[PDB]
Formats: sequence, structure tokens, C-alpha cells
Amino acid sequence: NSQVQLVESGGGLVQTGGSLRLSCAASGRTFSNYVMGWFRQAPGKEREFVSSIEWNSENTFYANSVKGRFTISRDNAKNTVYLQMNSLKAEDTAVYYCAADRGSSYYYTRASEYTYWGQGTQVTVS
Amino acid sequence: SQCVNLTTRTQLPPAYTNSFTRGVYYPDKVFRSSVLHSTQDLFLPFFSNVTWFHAIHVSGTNGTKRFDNPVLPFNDGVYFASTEKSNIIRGWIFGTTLDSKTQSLLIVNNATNVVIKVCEFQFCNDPFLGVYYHKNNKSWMESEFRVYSSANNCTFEYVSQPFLMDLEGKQGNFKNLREFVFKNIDGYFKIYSKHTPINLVRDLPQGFSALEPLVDLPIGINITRFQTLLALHRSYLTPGDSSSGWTAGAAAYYVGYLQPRTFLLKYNENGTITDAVDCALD
Amino acid sequence: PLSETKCTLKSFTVEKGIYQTSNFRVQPTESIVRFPNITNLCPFGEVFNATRFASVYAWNRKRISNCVADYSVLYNSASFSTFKCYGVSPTKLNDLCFTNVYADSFVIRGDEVRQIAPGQTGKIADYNYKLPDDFTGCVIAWNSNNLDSKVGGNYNYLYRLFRKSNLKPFERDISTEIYQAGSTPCNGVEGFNCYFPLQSYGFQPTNGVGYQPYRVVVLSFELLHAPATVCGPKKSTNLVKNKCVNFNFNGLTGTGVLTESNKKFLPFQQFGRDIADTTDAVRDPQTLEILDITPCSFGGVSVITPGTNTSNQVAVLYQDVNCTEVPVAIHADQLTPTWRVYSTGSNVFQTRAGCLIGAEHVNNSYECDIPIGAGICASYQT
Ligand SMILES: *[C@@H]1O[C@H](CO)[C@@H](O[C@@H]2O[C@H](CO)[C@@H](O)[C@H](O)[C@H]2NC(C)=O)[C@H](O)[C@H]1NC(C)=O
Ligand SMILES: *[C@@H]1O[C@H](CO)[C@@H](O)[C@H](O)[C@H]1NC(C)=O
Ligand SMILES: *[C@@H]1O[C@H](CO)[C@@H](O)[C@H](O)[C@H]1NC(C)=O
Ligand SMILES: *[C@@H]1O[C@H](CO)[C@@H](O)[C@H](O)[C@H]1NC(C)=O
Ligand SMILES: *[C@@H]1O[C@H](CO)[C@@H](O)[C@H](O)[C@H]1NC(C)=O
Ligand SMILES: *[C@@H]1O[C@H](CO)[C@@H](O)[C@H](O)[C@H]1NC(C)=O
Ligand SMILES: *[C@@H]1O[C@H](CO)[C@@H](O)[C@H](O)[C@H]1NC(C)=O
Ligand SMILES: *[C@@H]1O[C@H](CO)[C@@H](O)[C@H](O)[C@H]1NC(C)=O
Ligand SMILES: *[C@@H]1O[C@H](CO)[C@@H](O)[C@H](O)[C@H]1NC(C)=O
Ligand SMILES: *[C@@H]1O[C@H](CO)[C@@H](O)[C@H](O)[C@H]1NC(C)=O
Ligand SMILES: *[C@@H]1O[C@H](CO)[C@@H](O)[C@H](O)[C@H]1NC(C)=O
Ligand SMILES: *[C@@H]1O[C@H](CO)[C@@H](O)[C@H](O)[C@H]1NC(C)=O
Repeated sequence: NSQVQLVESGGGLVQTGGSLRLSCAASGRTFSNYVMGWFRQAPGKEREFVSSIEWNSENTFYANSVKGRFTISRDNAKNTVYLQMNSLKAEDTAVYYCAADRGSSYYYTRASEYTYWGQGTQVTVS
Repeated sequence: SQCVNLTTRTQLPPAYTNSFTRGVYYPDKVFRSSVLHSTQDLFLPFFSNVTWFHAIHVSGTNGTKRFDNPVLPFNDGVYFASTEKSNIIRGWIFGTTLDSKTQSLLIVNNATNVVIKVCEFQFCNDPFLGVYYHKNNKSWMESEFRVYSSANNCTFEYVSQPFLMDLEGKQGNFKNLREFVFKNIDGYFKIYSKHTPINLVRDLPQGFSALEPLVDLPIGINITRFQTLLALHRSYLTPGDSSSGWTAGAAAYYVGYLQPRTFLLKYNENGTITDAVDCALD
Repeated sequence: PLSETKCTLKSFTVEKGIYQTSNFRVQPTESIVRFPNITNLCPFGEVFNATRFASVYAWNRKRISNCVADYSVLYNSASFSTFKCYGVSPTKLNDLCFTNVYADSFVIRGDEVRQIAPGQTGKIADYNYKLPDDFTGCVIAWNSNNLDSKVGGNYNYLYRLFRKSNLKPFERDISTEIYQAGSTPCNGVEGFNCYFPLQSYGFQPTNGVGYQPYRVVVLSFELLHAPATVCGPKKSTNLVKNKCVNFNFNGLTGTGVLTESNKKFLPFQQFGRDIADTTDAVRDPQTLEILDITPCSFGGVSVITPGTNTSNQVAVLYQDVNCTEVPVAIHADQLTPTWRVYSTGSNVFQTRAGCLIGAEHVNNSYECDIPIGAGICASYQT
């Protein structure tokens, strides 16, 4: 009720350049007041910023190699966030983690700019 | 810091004098070359009634012993002129209640640097600095800082660079005239200031001077009253021989209130206001 | 230009005369921006480049104001594990304004980092520190093991383990009285139902990340009904040049040419104005030199031509524009085959009325046929 527990799902094998969706579900406190951020980490590698969406769902931001190809949206009533992978690349094979950080509606890219971290869902692109 | 109840106050009736055409500040710094500009703002009407205040101490029998430090309201603005030779007036205090319950502003020349603060000062009944004529080595120097007892939950502070001002008593006709204008429009603490050498004792010279903008400090307080800081020389240290007792060096200051007026200012080719015409006047 | 003249008159045939066709203007080249020379930044070195910090319960408060804040260093050195802002930019901290800032410096545990968050519940979030539901500030926490851990254990730092009520936002509790968890008065005796509210951490180099010490600075920004003491281009806005361009000078966005003016101005330097209340000279914040502002080209383009019968060639007149600036007078994009001939090349005459293209100057003097102006007339006769 007071802790924003995040669970990722939907990751799986997908053809390169196809379409896919990842769902991060948040349970606990008011998700509508929490900025949301999707990061990627390859097996044995570091966590890299992928996308970010604001608490009020005003603007969306993405990293250098993921902007445009990927989209992010969130529903406060469902307390869920959907990240749509479009025009995927073979380099996107990794675990995608979803994090909630109670921030305002501005750019948020660095991993240090987030507090929580989800379990993560594995996504493979051929 | 400790409060002291100043005594030996020979009250005198209030005095009003004519301001002539003294006191005009630039509403905004925009260059103008040989043009007449009409601007409506807070100005001091020409030939207005300005309140006189003295700072002197007779020796023989008159018993003047005048130390002016009132609580004159602030209104929408203040024009403060000061004629002196030894910088007897040291600063000013502004506030609504002048207590720890409300933020208050204090500007003071500490004889080494200028300090401007906005804190919930606990002002005493009669705030008053103190300068001692220490005969021991050989010098005049400031000794007592007793303007406020304590300060808590302050907001703003600023200290200027160190300086060395001449505090030695100077006799003769007044030589320095400092004119300042203070206002708090739209929460902006605008201070204009100007200095001028003079040679007289009273009856400020007939002339026109343009106040220059000194600073625009960030104070959103709601000033409605103000006070002046006066420095007096100790008596028993340099007899004297009055305790509690103090003596005031020859100084005077005029206090006036600004009103909304329309002024026509003539900006010369160099951009310096050479003359001003008051609309209503006549 | 003959076809353009025909369209304006809505006729396929025109007679001898001069017709004003259109207007031309020179657009700003790319951009221009100027601002002061910047000054010393706020004392952030004493916040991050210091040696020792305070405890979580006795967190130190600093009032940052009356100084320029250079926040680039916060993220330039990525040596901080946690750097998260709420209600304020993490990255563009150099393009935001706030009246005052409160810096809260302390040391916490690695596991307690989760507790330290806006509107969070926990030991530190309740008994030592708290944030409001509308927090506007940044939190920067970085491990301080080597800096705040002794070999035997750094027990200097303390945290309030027990407290009757949760701390309100931006509240500090430094009470050292023995906490009473029961109904038995302590009477100055510590023991059963009476324990010290503050307990010491076992910060050691070998301890895990959760139990290791982390230095945390929380910067809360407030912008009340007062002028902002932290504003301006923190890093830089320079590298401008004189040309017909749009310039941003300390809030004025104006299109013009920033030439050099030999005018003596008042010591304190700010904007300028003229009789018509139109800006004509703006200061240079970096160097104490004045720059004039003038319109780029203005003017109008007219077509001088006899009747379509007996002749078809036409000439162009640009009003009150130097013949050197004609090539860039709304060009480089029109129909190249049949517009450059009438805008560049030979047959260029500089008259009091402006620039004439397509007409050959002749030293003779005949009766006026098409009045160009200022005693100059154009005729088609050989
Ligand atoms: C603004 O900053 C620049 C950058 O240092 C100053 O440029 C110097 O100006 C002095 C004065 O003419 C020269 O002697 C130096 O050689 C300049 N150095 C550089 C690197 O440009 C400039 O003086 C500063 N202006 C003000 C008003 O402070
Ligand atoms: C000074 O006068 C004020 C006003 O009555 C009084 O409250 C204060 O106690 C006095 N202090 C001393 C030291 O006499
Ligand atoms: C100014 O003060 C003098 C002396 O009190 C008085 O006689 C005069 O009427 C006053 N004039 C105005 C305009 O207040
Ligand atoms: C002013 O001088 C007095 C001298 O006693 C000193 O106590 C005080 O701190 C000074 N105020 C400053 C430096 O702001
Ligand atoms: C004399 O010099 C020193 C400097 O502080 C000290 O004795 C005193 O302040 C000065 N004035 C005296 C002693 O009257
Ligand atoms: C100081 O007083 C003001 C009064 O408005 C208040 O808002 C502020 O919280 C106070 N600060 C402290 C540290 O008590
Ligand atoms: C605060 O400012 C308002 C102006 O809107 C003024 O009416 C009020 O008296 C001020 N507060 C105090 C304590 O003077
Ligand atoms: C204006 O400035 C010039 C240049 O310093 C100076 O020679 C002149 O005396 C000043 N005053 C007038 C009225 O020109
Ligand atoms: C040293 O100062 C810089 C500021 O330029 C700061 O970024 C850095 O953190 C300081 N050193 C340490 C160990 O924090
Ligand atoms: C062409 O113009 C000339 C000069 O006015 C005139 O003499 C001639 O008749 C015109 N011809 C036609 C076909 O309009
Ligand atoms: C046109 O520019 C030249 C230099 O490029 C200059 O000599 C001439 O006076 C200018 N003419 C006008 C009308 O501005
Ligand atoms: C007109 O006379 C001037 C003055 O000598 C000369 O420079 C110019 O070449 C002459 N133009 C023609 C077309 O004769």
C-alpha cells in the first residue's frame, strides 16, 4: 500500500524489426505521482537507460539509440506502464527493468535518478 | 547588543523645511540623448515639506542633547538626505513591528564594511551604536554594537568588502551631503544614492541633482515603518563626565515621503538628467 | 518581374510607368545571444569537496542564496551512486531560477537509502528525516566507506532509533533525553523501558553496502514572492558577431545589426532607447563597449518598364537599399534562370532613391519619361 512494488512481464523472443510490448505493473502507493523509467541490462553488463515517462503523462523521453523506435505510455487507473518496441534491433537482447521514482514531469535518464528497481523481464531479438 | 535606555532627551517641536527641487531618481536606466521624457512614478514634489532632524550637543547651559531616532512610517517610499562631516549617521532600520515576530531589514556601516541584513531582529526600544574616543593608543574607533538584542530565523545577509573610513570629529561647516531614495514597489527593494560636497551649516543649496540607482535588493517584506541609526561619542571616556551620557557630533538629516507624480525629465546628450519639471506644482 | 507586375495589375498587358510590386527584407542569419561575464559560483565545493559531514539525526543545514549556482559539476563527475531530482531538472540545473536553497548534509546507511525518499516510511524517514508530499529539490547520495568508516568501526555517527511521533517534512529532532517506551518514568536512569533514542552505526570498511556509510546532500529549492538570487546563464552564452541577425540581449529579442557606436554612456550600463521609445543601442555585457541597433534592409521592389508593346525587357528598383545588399534581398530561392539577371550582374546604378538594376546610366539629359525620383528618370529610348 505504501511500497511501490514493480513487476515486469511480456519479455520474450521476437523477430528483429518487428513489434513487441512490455508491461510493468506497479502496486502500492499512488502510481500517478511516480515518474516511470525503463532501463536495459545485458547479461553480465551494466544498466543502460532506455526510456522515461512522466508522472502526469505529459512528455516521453528516450536514449540515443532507442528514440523513435520505442514508445512509452502509462495508465494511472490501471497503475501500469506499457513500453512498445517497434523496429527492434538485434542489440536489444537483454533484461529490461522498470523503475518508479517519485519525480516531476521533466527529463529523467540517469539510473542514479531513480530509486526503485523491478525484477526485470528478458527480451531476445534475433 | 545589550539594550540601553538612552536618557537626557530635551524634546523639541517638529520642524518642517522646504525641499526646493532636490531629489530625482532615474525610474529606469535607458539612455536618452537630448530629449524630454514624461514619466509617472513615485517622486518627491518640488518645494515639499521635509521633516528636519538634528544631531548636536551644546556644552554650556542650553542642554540640547538631541538624539533623533523616530519610528516615522515608511509609506510608499522614503527620501533621506543627510548633511554631515564625520558620518555621524551610520545606518537605517526598516520593518513592520520591529520585533522577532516579523522579518526586518537593517543596513549599517560597521566602520569597516557595509552590512545589509533581513532577519527577525529583536530591536531594542532605542537602537543605538557607540563610538569610543579611545585616548589610550591614539584613535577614534567604534566600540558598541547595540542595535538589536538577538536575531532568529534570518532570511538575507550581505557584507561588503573591508574599508577604512575617517571617524575623527571634524569641525566647521558641513562638507558632505548624501541623498538616498528607498522604495519597495512590487517587492523590489530599490535604493538610489548620491553624494555631494558642500560648504554650509543649514539651508541646503538651491540646485538640481539626479539620484543614481545604487542597488535593487531582493526583499519581499512589507515595510511600513523605518528608523535611523545614529552614532554618539561617549562622554565619561572624554569628559564630558556624564554617565549615562552621550554627545552628538554636528549633523542633520531631512526625511520626506514620495507621492505618485508625473515628472518631465530633460536627458542631455550625455544621458544625464539635467533638469526636471513637476507636473502639478503650478 | 514583368509577369509579377502583370499579376499585381490583374492584366495581361501593361503600359509605360513604374509600379510598386512587392517588399523585401533580410532575415536574421542564424541567431545571437549575449549575457554578462558570470562571476564566482556558489560554495558547492564545501558541500561535495569537503572532508567531514554530519549525522543523519543531526543533519547540518546550510542556507544557499545571494550567489550564482553552477550545478554542472553535480552530474559532470559521475562518482555519486544516487542523484535524483524531483520538481527540478537533474541535468539542466543551469536553466532554472529559485529564490533560496537549503542544503541538508548528513550520512546514512546503504539500506536506509530506500528509506530516504519523498513521502517515504522508515526508520530514517520517520525519526531522523522526512520530505513533504510536494518536495521540490534534489537528493545526491554517494558511498563514503573509505571517508567515513574506521577499521574498528566509526561509531561517531548516530541515528534516532526511537521517537514517539514521525518527523514532519523538513524537521530535525536533536533531543538526547532517554526515550521511554513504557509507563515507568526514567528519572534520569537508562534501562528497562528507558533507552537512548540515538544508536550508533557500525560503519566499517569490511561491512556490506547496506551497512556502509553513504554521504547524502538534499538541496531543497524555494521560489517565494521575492526576486530570485540564482538566475542567468550558469555556464556560458557568448561567441557573437556583428551582422543582420536576431539577438537576445538580457531579455530583449530583437532583429537588427549590432555595429559599433562611438557614444559615451553612463558608468552603470544597461539598455538604451530613443525619442520614439524604440531601442537603438544595447550594451555589451562582457566588454564595456556600446553597440547600435538598426533595421536590416526594409525597402520595396518596383518594376520599371514601358508598355508590353514595342518592348518586353524590364528593370528593377529597390528602394532605400545599398546596391551591395541587393543580391541577398529575398533571393537564392526564386527562379534562378530569370531572376538573377535583374538582381545582380552589370547595369547597377546607385541613385538617391536606391538601387536600379537593368538600366544603363547615361550622362545625357532628356525629358522625364518614367520618374525614378530625385531628378532621375528612366527611358527606353536608345
Ligand atoms: C570578461 O571576461 C573576459 C575573459 O577573461 C575578459 O577578457 C580579458 O580582458 C582583459 C581586459 O582587456 C584583457 O587584458 C585580457 O587579455 C582578456 N582575456 C581574455 C581571455 O579574453 C574581459 O576583460 C572581461 N570583461 C569584464 C568587463 O570583466
Ligand atoms: C530599555 O527600554 C525598554 C522600553 O521600556 C525596556 O523594555 C527595556 O527593558 C530597557 N532596557 C534597559 C537596559 O533599560
Ligand atoms: C510646512 O511646515 C511649516 C512649519 O510647520 C508650515 O508653516 C507650513 O504650512 C507647512 N506647509 C505644508 C505644505 O505642509
Ligand atoms: C560589527 O562590529 C562589531 C564590533 O564589536 C562586531 O561584533 C560585529 O560582528 C560586526 N558585524 C559584522 C562584521 O557584520
Ligand atoms: C589600543 O590598541 C589595542 C588594539 O585593540 C587595544 O588596547 C585597544 O583596542 C586600543 N584602544 C584602547 C586600548 O583604548
Ligand atoms: C521563518 O519564519 C517564516 C515566516 O513566514 C517561516 O515561513 C519559516 O518557516 C521560518 N523559518 C524557520 C527556520 O523557522
Ligand atoms: C504585508 O504586506 C501587505 C501588503 O499587501 C500589508 O497589508 C501587510 O500589512 C504586511 N504585513 C505586515 C505585518 O505589515
Ligand atoms: C558630455 O561628455 C563630454 C565627453 O566626456 C564632455 O566633454 C562634456 O563636457 C559633457 N557635457 C556636455 C554638456 O557635453
Ligand atoms: C572536489 O570538488 C569538485 C568540484 O569541482 C567536486 O565535484 C568533487 O566532488 C570534490 N571532491 C570529492 C571527493 O567530492
Ligand atoms: C506601341 O506603342 C507605340 C508607342 O506609344 C505606338 O506608337 C504603337 O502604335 C503601339 N503599337 C501597338 C500595337 O500597340
Ligand atoms: C554602400 O556600401 C559601401 C561600402 O560597402 C559604402 O561605401 C556606401 O556609402 C554605401 N552606400 C549607401 C547608400 O549606404
Ligand atoms: C559621366 O561623366 C563622369 C565624369 O567624368 C564619368 O566618370 C563617366 O564615365 C561618364 N559616363 C558616361 C556614360 O559618359
